[PDB]
Amino acid sequence: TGTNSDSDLDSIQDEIKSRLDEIDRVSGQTQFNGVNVLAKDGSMKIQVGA
Amino acid sequence: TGTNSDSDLDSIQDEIKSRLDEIDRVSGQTQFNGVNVLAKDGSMKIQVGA
Repeated sequence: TGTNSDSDLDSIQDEIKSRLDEIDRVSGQTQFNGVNVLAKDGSMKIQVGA
Repeated sequence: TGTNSDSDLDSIQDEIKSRLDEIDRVSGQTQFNGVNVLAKDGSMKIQVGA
């Protein structure tokens, strides 16, 4: 919106940057049984057959 | 199954090695009247005819 001034844009940008960094944090931190599910692209095998 | 972590496989392999050693031990130990049945592949003949 063009109504907002430069200070308003900076105040918005600070919060967006905080949210973006929080996204990276939540991505990195979560892990299951010593394995981070979201860390790397890969394939996880579930051996469901006897 | 791939869910179990790397540390899990070490304990699993330790228990596996314990079981394998127990199998080898029971194979070697068992004997009948000074004769180890499972020590060597062999034949024993029972004399059932006069």
